[PDB]
Amino acid sequence: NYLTVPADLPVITIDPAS
Amino acid sequence: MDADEIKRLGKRFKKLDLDNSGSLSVEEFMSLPELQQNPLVQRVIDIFDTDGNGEVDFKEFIEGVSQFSVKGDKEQKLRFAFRIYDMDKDGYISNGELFQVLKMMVGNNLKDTQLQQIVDKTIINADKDGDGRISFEEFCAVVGGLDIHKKMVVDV
Amino acid sequence: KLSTTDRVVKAVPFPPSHRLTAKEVFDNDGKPRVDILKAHLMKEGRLEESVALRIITEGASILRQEKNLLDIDAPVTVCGDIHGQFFDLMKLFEVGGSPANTRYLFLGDYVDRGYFSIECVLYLWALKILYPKTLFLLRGNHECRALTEAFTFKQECKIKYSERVYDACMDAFDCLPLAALMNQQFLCVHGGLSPEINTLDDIRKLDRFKEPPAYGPMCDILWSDPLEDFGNEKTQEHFTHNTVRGCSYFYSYPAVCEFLQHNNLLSILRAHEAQDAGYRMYRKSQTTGFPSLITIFSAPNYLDVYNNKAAVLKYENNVMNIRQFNCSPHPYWLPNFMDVFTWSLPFVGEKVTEMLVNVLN
Ligand SMILES: [Ca+2]
Ligand SMILES: [Ca+2]
Ligand SMILES: [Ca+2]
Ligand SMILES: [Ca+2]
Ligand SMILES: [Fe+3]
Ligand SMILES: [Zn+2]
Repeated sequence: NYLTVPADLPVITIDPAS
Repeated sequence: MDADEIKRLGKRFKKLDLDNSGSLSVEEFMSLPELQQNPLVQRVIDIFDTDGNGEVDFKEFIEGVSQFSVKGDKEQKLRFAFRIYDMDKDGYISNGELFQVLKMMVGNNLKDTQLQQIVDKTIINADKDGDGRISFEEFCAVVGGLDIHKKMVVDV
Repeated sequence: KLSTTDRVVKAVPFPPSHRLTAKEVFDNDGKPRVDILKAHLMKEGRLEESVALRIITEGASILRQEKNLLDIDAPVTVCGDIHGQFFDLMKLFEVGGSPANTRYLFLGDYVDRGYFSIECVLYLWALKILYPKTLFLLRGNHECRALTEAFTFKQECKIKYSERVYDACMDAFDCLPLAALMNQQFLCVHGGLSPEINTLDDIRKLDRFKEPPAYGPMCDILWSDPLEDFGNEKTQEHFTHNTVRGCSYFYSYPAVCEFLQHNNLLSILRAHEAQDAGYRMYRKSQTTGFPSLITIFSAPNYLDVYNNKAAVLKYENNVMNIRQFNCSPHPYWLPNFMDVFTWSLPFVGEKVTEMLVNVLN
C-alpha cells in the first residue's frame, strides 16, 4: 500500500573505534 | 463522452453521494473501503475538484473520469500524473509539495531526512530553466520515456 | 498547512548548485585548496567540468612519473578499500591524521558501490597534487573500465559530471602504481600474489599503463585472494583458480611464506576482502614469527549493510597500530541514482488507476 525503496619485531596494537 | 457511459456514471455518483447533497465529499470517498488504504485518494480528489470547493460535483466527476479514457493521449495522462505532485496547482512541482506527496506514498519506508535529500537532488538535476521548480516540460523530459500513460486507462 | 514551495525538512541544508571555478580550487601557486574542496564536497558540491579535469589530469601526471613499485619509508598510515564512501573517508583522515603532517598509502578500490566515488577521486587526487611525496595511491581491481561500467562509477560520473570526466578518470587510473615496498619490509598490493611474480623485480618489469588484462601478473596483483582456509592447508597447491572472482588465483600460506623468504620480506599488506573488524591478521610465518599476511579494509558499514568496522594501519616507531572506526552519516541516494519521479511514477499510475476502478466498480 506504500511505495518501497527498490530492493626488533614490531608490536601490533589496537585502538578500538572511538 | 459516450451516452450510455454517462448514464452509468450518474448511478455510481448517486451511490457515493451518501447524504444526497449533489456533491461527493472526502468522507464519502473514504467510505469506499478500498480507498481507505490508498495514499493518493486525497490527491485525486483535489485534482477532480477544479472549482476548489473541497468536493466533487457531477461535472467535476465526469471531467475527472474522462482524463483516464482509452482515447486519451499521452500528454493528458502525464498531465494528470503531474498534477498529483503539483499540490498548489500552479503548473510547477515545487520542493515542498514534491516532498509532501512522496511522504504520502512512502510513509515510514524512508526517514524525513533521506526523503528531503533525494527530493533536493531531483529538483536540482531536473530544473533546467533554473527557477527552483519542475515544470511539466521538465517533468516529461525525465519520466516521458517510461510508458506510464499505458497503465492509466479505465473502462467506464 | 505545510508550505508547498518551501522545504519541509529545513534542518537538511540545500546542496549548493554553484560549480567551483579554477580560481577557487587552486591558489596563487597552483596548489589545490583542499579545505575549500573538502567543505564543498561534504555539502555534495560539484566543480566546473574544466576544474575536475584539471585535478584528474594533474594528479595523473604525478602518478605517471612514479614507479610500478613505490619505495615508501615509515612512518605511514596504510588504508584499504574506500568504495565511494566519501563521508567515511572524511572520518578516515580524522582517525589517521591530516595529510598535512601524515604520510598515507592507499591500496585501491576508491570507486564503485558507494555513491560518492567521484568525490573520493577528486579529493584524493587533490591531496596527491598537494602532497605528491607523502600521500600514495595504488590501483585496485575497480580502478579500471571493465568494472566501472559494470558497477556504478561510470553512471555516477555521467550523472554528476560527464562521460568526459569519466574517461579522464580511466586514463588517470591507468597511471596508478601497482604495489609499494614499505620500509624495506612490506609488499603492499590490493589483492595479492601471482604465480608469475617471484621477485620484486618481476613487478618492476611490468607495463602498467593499460587496462588490467584478464590474466597475468598485473591481473593477479589486483585480484588474488588468500585461500579460504589460509594457514590450515590440506591443499598442496600454491596457486589455485579463484572461483570467487572468476579469474586469477587463491594463494596459500606456503606460497606466501616462500615469497617472503625468497625476497626478504616481513609480511604482505593487502585489502580487497571485507572484514568484520576492518582488518585480519593471518597465521604467523614460522620463520618470521610475524603475520604472513595482513588484510586492511577501510570502508565501514560496507554497502550500508555489513555493519563492519573499518581500520587503518599506522606503522610508526616499530609499532603496527591498528586504528578502527565506525561509519558516519551520508546523504541518501536512491539505488542507481534514480530520481524520485522515475521511482514513484509507476506507483502513482498504479494507485490512481486502482482508485478510479474502485470508485466506479
Ligand atoms: Ca454529498
Ligand atoms: Ca468542486
Ligand atoms: Ca506547484
Ligand atoms: Ca524549472
Ligand atoms: Fe573492494
Ligand atoms: Zn578489490
